[PDB]
Amino acid sequence: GSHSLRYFYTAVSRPGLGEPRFIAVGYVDDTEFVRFDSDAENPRMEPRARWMEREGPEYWEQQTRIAKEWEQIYRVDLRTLRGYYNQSEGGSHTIQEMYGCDVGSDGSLLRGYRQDAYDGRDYIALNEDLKTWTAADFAAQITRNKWERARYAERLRAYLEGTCVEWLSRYLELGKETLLRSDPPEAHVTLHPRPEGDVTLRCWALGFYPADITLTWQLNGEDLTQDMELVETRPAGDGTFQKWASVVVPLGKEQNYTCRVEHEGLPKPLSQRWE
Amino acid sequence: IQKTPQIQVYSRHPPENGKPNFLNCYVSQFHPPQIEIELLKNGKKIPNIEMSDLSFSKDWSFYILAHTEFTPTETDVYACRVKHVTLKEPKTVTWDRDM
Amino acid sequence: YLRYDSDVGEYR
Repeated sequence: GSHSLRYFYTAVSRPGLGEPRFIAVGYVDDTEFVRFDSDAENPRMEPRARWMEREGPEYWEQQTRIAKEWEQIYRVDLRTLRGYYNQSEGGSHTIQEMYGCDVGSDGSLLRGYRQDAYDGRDYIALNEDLKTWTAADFAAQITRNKWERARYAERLRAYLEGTCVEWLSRYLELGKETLLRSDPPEAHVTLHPRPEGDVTLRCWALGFYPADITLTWQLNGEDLTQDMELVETRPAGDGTFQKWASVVVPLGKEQNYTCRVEHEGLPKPLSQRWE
Repeated sequence: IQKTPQIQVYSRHPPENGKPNFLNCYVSQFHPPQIEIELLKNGKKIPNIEMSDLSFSKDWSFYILAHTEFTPTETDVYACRVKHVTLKEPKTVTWDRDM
Repeated sequence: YLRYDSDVGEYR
């Protein structure tokens, strides 16, 4: 059971309104704990988790410093890529980046990564070897060349193996009774008549963490998944997640069907039916 | 490249008329990230709604959660209203306790 | 902890 510390960067040139907006969010597993937004009254790194609110001015003053550093790097990079692709001056483009590390049960770095994208399409990416680069197009190749000469990949794997692993290791400590939890799904079934004369069975799953889950409607062991209706897992905005799936069923047959819930927090999978 | 925002409107806890809850509008799978989200109550825009931080997934698509408190009541109509470049007219999704 | 160095530039 591995854990992970990840960061997400975003820059958007906004002609018609103002200057480029920069947004930085940090995640430990499926829980954001930190935030920076350059559209704030006075942009600074802020906690988004109760277990981060005791770090002290030391940490936050330093994190803000780095966040502002990247806000400036990014609005400079925004202009640079426009020149690479030979695009118009007052355009609206996006640059986003994700870096971080997966650290597994023993303490070992499982995988380190750092990839970015220009306007929703891949740009340059650090390979898993933490030594080479993949360039999606010609412009990324330009950037790659400038980074291979500057030996920039070496500074990356330095971070991804040291600072990243260590601070993740202590972020886990600060929020151990919240990050190492495993709240199981609380499932139930609802019944909803259709105009067609049949009914809809909907199986909910509520208040579970982490987010990865599976719902499957059954008929005594047999599946009905490619005539079903799924819904992508959504945040309840409280630290847990929700999801449901539905099937159409002829009137009267309601109790004949069972929905199978699969999640980590459960000892063994659920099987909810209409009651 | 432009992706059209998927919208879900739902409550934090199972709705019971009269008892307080939390209204959520999960907007996801969209690009560019410039978006405008507003929750509605009987038509009127509800003041002071909280926004999560603009984040994204592996496929670089953005997602955002707008939310506020509400007490569901038999004759009240809550909705979510989203403006985005991929939408000529602002899409509105109405809350429904069956979903 | 956010990544930093930053004298290596890190400009694209």
